[PDB]
Amino acid sequence: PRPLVALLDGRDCTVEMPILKDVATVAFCDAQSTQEIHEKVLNEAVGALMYHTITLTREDLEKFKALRIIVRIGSGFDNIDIKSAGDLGIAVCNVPAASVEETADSTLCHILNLYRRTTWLHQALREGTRVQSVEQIREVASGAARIRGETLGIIGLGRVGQAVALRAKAFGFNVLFYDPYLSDGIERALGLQRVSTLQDLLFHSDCVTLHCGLNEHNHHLINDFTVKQMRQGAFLVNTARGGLVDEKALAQALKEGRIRGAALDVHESEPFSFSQGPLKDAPNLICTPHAAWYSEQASIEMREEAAREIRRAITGRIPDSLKNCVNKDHL
Amino acid sequence: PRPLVALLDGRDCTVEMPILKDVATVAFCDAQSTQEIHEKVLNEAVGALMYHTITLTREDLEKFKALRIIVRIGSGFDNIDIKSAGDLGIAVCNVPAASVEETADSTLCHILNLYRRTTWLHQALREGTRVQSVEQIREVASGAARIRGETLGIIGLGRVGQAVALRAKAFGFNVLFYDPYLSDGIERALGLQRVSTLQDLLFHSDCVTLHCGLNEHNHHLINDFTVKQMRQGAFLVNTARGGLVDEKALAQALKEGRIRGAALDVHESEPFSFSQGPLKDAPNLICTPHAAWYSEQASIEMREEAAREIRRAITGRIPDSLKNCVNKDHL
Amino acid sequence: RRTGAPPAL
Amino acid sequence: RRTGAPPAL
Ligand SMILES: NC(=O)c1ccc[n+]([C@@H]2O[C@H](COP(=O)([O-])OP(=O)(O)OC[C@H]3O[C@@H](n4cnc5c(N)ncnc54)[C@H](O)[C@@H]3O)[C@@H](O)[C@H]2O)c1
Ligand SMILES: NC(=O)c1ccc[n+]([C@@H]2O[C@H](COP(=O)([O-])OP(=O)(O)OC[C@H]3O[C@@H](n4cnc5c(N)ncnc54)[C@H](O)[C@@H]3O)[C@@H](O)[C@H]2O)c1
Repeated sequence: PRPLVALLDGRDCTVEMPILKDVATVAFCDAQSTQEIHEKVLNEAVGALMYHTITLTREDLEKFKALRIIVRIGSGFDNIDIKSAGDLGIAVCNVPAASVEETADSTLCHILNLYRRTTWLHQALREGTRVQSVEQIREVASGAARIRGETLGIIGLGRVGQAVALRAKAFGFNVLFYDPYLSDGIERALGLQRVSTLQDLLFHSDCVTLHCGLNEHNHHLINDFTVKQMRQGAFLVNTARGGLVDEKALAQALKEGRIRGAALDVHESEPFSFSQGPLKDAPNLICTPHAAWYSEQASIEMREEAAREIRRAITGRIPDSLKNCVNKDHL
Repeated sequence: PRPLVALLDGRDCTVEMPILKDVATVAFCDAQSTQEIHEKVLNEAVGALMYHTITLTREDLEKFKALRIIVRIGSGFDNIDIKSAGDLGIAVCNVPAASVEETADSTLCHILNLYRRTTWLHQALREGTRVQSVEQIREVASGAARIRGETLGIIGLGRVGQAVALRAKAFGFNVLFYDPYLSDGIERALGLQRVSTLQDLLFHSDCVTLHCGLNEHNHHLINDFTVKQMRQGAFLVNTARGGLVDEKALAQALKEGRIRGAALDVHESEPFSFSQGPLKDAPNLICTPHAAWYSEQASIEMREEAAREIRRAITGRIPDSLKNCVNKDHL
Repeated sequence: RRTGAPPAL
Repeated sequence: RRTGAPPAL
């Protein structure tokens, strides 16, 4: 026999197959919740591969009897109770560096779509709006703004935020960031303005973009209180986590005009629909379905790394042989 | 009495009013063609302000009896027979530097929309596509590509093309250009690869973007012959002029899959419709209605400069007092 | 500039 | 790379 490794919330293992064939038994559950997982997997499985569509609480984790390693195929690991997994002896790993520039490229696309109205102008043209005179060009593209001199505020200057910052310079954005965990010096090295409080960023930014991981202290970071601290007619971009923005507060802000437009790749409740939830047809909203990370290369890249992390777990030592373990402190 | 200056294809002169009130009589025609212009204007008018929606041939120009100056409110002047106007003694001016970065920002938005599928993913989400698993994320965003290492080909490295080039560097694009009129050295100063023939650009570029003015020699630059020289599954962006691309050839290429996607702000026949013309529902097409230049600041900026060019014509000397005359050689 | 001051500061 | 050679060269 050889250790069982299961893909919890997927059906495809074609990319992982050549890396695990000889060291692990590969199965998949295609499960939305821990309820749909076969009793065998809970008892036998030593390894687990998962994405973002399944949440693992402390309850779910202590149903597993042989589980020693969880690898998240992708960056964020908020959907995994990493503290609880450490108590039980389960190492948690991620793949942080696979779709950094993909995400930054999609974020810049979102920013620009709000500023230049490319998506809404296409939408208008789809719906049979006729534009003849210069007067009606100005009318249909009303709100399109000049970028140079505008202030882009970045919340969380990690991998993605840093890549967004570099790209933003080229357009003429005045770039400032807020990151309470980075040590002094990053702002000087990259040549960016830095502010010390969230309100300070909100007060100065014409366009606010989110690039921080979802944690204990930042849930509903953009709420009823903090939305008011944002400038009149500011843009909001969120390609980080949906649980960071209060959708009820955002909706209200969009209708009243306090936020001129929003671009969302992530939402509080996924899958997203324009019919379901608080964002039920708020004006000036652009939404993509958690696809900012995607490209074939990035998808293969993270799956191969994830598969390699599994192999390192089975053959070598936990948590030594591991490369991208995110709960060494909880073990 | 004081000289008559008419806005040919518009109805609004509010921005030009404070600059011309004391030196010129201001009227407007709101005309699509020379046919709708009042007989008085043809006889009396010394000055003319116009946009892109009206074409002036040699026929139209020799109906004017007192016309001495035409100022185009905007960059391109292909819709004005500049050679013929010079023969008659009519100075032609433009406003070249008002919406350079606006256009480059919209172009970059178009490029990115093709690469990251932001508009099409939003369109999908508008039309009630449900995306739950990672499998269907990859499916709906199929064709989304990694930018770094890709080659962006620029045709015409003028004001806009140069600004596009600088922005493209930040994303990881390998940037090359083709411009048969620029002298040797521009490529070294800006740090860009340069090719000598149109086919050479077409052979190497994964994404082709257009930034040249419409002239005598480049009409239907992208035709049935040259489309074949483009790479299999290449992107096409055109925010320059619609008369540069054969829409019949583009349509055929888009359906067959030889061109993976196209983003158009300009079209052969304007206004554009998804029902009228050769692009009658070709797959993977994004269209905006000649709105790449637009922003309130840019719109005011060019109108004030245009109004100042009129004033310089009436008070000072033709073509000396003029600032942006484009037919000194034809006078 | 284009944007105005926050509703409550 | 991602894109292939032109149909006719
Ligand atoms: N939309 C998508 O398809 C997709 C793709 C990639 C990443 N993401 C998400 O976006 C995030 C991007 O971050 P990254 O990949 O650069 O990881 P990262 O760790 O490099 O960046 C996170 C940074 O944010 C900072 N931070 C944490 N909490 C903060 C808070 N309360 N306020 C301000 N800053 C805070 C941290 O100091 C850290 O440096 C990920 O956490 C991931 O969840 C989503
Ligand atoms: N889409 C819009 O709303 C909008 C806005 C701005 C400009 N435009 C158009 O796009 C063009 C942008 O050019 P610009 O503003 O940088 O002007 P520009 O004069 O600075 O750029 C034109 C350059 O293209 C080169 N060129 C001319 N013919 C060429 C050809 N046959 N092949 C390759 N290169 C050629 C010239 O040498 C010149 O340097 C304008 O001519 C204008 O017509 C459209």
